[PDB]
Amino acid sequence: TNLCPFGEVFNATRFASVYAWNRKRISNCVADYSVLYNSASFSTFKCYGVSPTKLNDLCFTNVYADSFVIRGDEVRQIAPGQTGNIADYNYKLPDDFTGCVIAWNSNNLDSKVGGNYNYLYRLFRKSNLKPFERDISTEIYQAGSTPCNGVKGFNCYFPLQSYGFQPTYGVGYQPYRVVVLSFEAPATVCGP
Amino acid sequence: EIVLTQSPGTLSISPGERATLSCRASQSVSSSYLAWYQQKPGQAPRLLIYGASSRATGIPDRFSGSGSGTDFTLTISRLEPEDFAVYYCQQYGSSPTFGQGTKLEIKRTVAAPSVFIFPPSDEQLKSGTASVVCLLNNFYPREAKVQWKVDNALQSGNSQESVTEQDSKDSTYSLSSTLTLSKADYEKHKVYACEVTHQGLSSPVTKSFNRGEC
Amino acid sequence: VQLVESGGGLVQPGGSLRLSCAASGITVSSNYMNWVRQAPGKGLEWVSLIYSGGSTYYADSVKGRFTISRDNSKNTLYLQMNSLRAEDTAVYHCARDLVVYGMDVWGQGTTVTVSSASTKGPSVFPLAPSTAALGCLVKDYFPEPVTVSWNSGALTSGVHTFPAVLQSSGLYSLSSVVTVPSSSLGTQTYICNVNHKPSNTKVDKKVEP
Ligand SMILES: *[C@@H]1O[C@H](CO)[C@@H](O)[C@H](O)[C@H]1NC(C)=O
Repeated sequence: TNLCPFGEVFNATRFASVYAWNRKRISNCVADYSVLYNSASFSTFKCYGVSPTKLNDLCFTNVYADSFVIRGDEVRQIAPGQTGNIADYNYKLPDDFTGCVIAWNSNNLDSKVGGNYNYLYRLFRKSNLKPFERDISTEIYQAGSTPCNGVKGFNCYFPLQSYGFQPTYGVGYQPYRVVVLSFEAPATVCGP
Repeated sequence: EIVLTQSPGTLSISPGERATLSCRASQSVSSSYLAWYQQKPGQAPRLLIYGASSRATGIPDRFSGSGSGTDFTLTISRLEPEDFAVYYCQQYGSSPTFGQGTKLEIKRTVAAPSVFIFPPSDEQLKSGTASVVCLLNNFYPREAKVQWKVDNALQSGNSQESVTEQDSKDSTYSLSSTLTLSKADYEKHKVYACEVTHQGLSSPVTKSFNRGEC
Repeated sequence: VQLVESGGGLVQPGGSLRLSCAASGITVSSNYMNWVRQAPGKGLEWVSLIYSGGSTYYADSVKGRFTISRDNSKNTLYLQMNSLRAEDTAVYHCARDLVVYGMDVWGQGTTVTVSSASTKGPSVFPLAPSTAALGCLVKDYFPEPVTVSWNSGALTSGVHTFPAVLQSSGLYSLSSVVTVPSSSLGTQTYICNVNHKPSNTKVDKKVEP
């Protein structure tokens, strides 16, 4: 009978960097997904394998709400079957994804004159992430045959890059807050 | 997608002076993905600046970069002879894109071309084609207009041009333009003329010949 | 640290060609790697990119025709080019991309020529004087290059040998000129020596008024 704590996710003051994406497990509660879809405060609300309207009539064992910040031109990568810096090295959705991807412009909260250096992404990785894999490692990347031993230099690079969000950037370089709802024993979360 | 436009297309300066090369992006973008490259004649491109303002390893101190948003700048503070080359800016959005390049050339005083016109040879005529050639020799600056005229009809679409590289001793250019006609068409007209426009000429210079007159 | 491109050559339109880039001092499979090409007298054009993790991307002008790949055990990057077109004629460079740190390592490049033309030696015609100018028109040859000298190398002052132009026939053509004192037209012999090695054609053409 309790409402699902969606407000803690969508209205959080701080969001995580994509490399260190947050996951909120939703359990034992009731959820109005049409209320979310009816806010219309979203530039992206794409549902895969389900209908936003029919979500209010379904039940699931576990709902996950993943949350992070990326740039506008990278929102397209938050979808099944996609490739790119985010999908390959930061946040990967499965090809059979059953859930919803919601995004909104956050230039008013996440950008700063002089640059916000708090939001980062992984630029350097040897291999692709598996679906729902989180890599928070900060080890020096070896681009050559010589081991780096924690020392930056030729062929030895820090793996993370700041987005440096500035308000004067175009929409593609501007910050976007993203919430991925994943719908998965007994059901615990249901709609009305 | 980001489009990079460099300016000016050609920059003409002397050794020891300061060069300012510009790169304009079609949208406001992050400076961390802006790079500048030098390409000397015959050689591969060479990284000069990355992240808009960071000098690459081993690059001399007189190269520096700056800018933000849509406007980026490469500054070469005290030109050396080896710096006269082509420069490209480059942005990485989701993949690399390059500007169209700025040529840095040696500046000198205006020098007007000497102009020569050559009829087709009798030997070439035997084989059914006539090439008429107009030479513009040792001029500066590079901008020059060749207008072919046949019996005073201006010709369009039947000529090709090529230009030498700046001369290492007098810093001039030379230009050759070839008008190509079939022999049958060549024989229908009398006066073949090359009209040349250039800053060093007060009025255009026309060189001509009459077909069949020695 | 170097990248060495191989495999460039002459191909007919519609044909295929595989370029290779052998690396030392970087590991291809650990890097963002690009192919970047430069058509004659034109600027740099990004062609293709492969991520360390295997994702690939292509310029719209080569999409569906080119495939970038690599062999880790040979530390080598490849570009397979199918359905080649005349506009694909260019020098192809491999480069290691650091994204935020630029393309720091570049190969010297390998030249690809796409054309329907068959090998053909040039016709050499005089550009006869009427400071005097004279020259040789070196017409209708394939492939590049030709070499031109004057009086077997004895005359270099005032010589301009122009870049070849590609004609609409697919054959090349160039002019070589020299300016001389008009008083020497009556006293000096001028001979342009044209060499086209692909056809084993050598021509010595005397040019007179
Ligand atoms: C976020 O806050 C707004 C205004 O305080 C509220 O109306 C909205 O319901 C909240 N979002 C969610 C998903 O609860």
